[PDB]
Amino acid sequence: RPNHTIYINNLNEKIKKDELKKSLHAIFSRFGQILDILVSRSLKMRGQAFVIFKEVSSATNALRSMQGFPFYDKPMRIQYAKTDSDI
RNA sequence: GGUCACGCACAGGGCAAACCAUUCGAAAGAGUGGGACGCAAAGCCUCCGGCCUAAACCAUUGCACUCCGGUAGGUAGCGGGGUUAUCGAUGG
Ligand SMILES: [Mg+2]
Repeated sequence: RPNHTIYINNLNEKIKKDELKKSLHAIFSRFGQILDILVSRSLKMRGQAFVIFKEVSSATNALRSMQGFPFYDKPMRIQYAKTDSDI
């Protein structure tokens, strides 16, 4: 089931993409070296983030540690990605 | 002559990119002044397509690595279209 990338759901949509990335990095950088964080604000990709880790284990840690985490008021929803595509 | 096209000019000349100052804006961007990259409509209008912004309301819990809600604003110097205008190469 597990994956290098984690999928974050239910994020506050009123936050700029600019800031959101930086906030997600500060929160998640404590578990491993993030390769990149993908955040779009299109109709489909609103309130959503992909955080690609160095390791799957480091990605397994962040999921098991910050589930439901109150983040910009709203609680985070984390689950593994379905495909780990990209270099 | 006039009309409809056209730009190898000629006459009057016209406009003003970037950048800087200042104002407005949530932003894209616009206004004014300075300033010239260029432009035969780089005068003017968002009807159509593209692109840029996303503060407020509406909608949306959505798995991406083409990119895409409504909504409003912007770009006419991104295209198309519409409309008006100078000269007139023994010009077509
Ligand atoms: Mg001026």
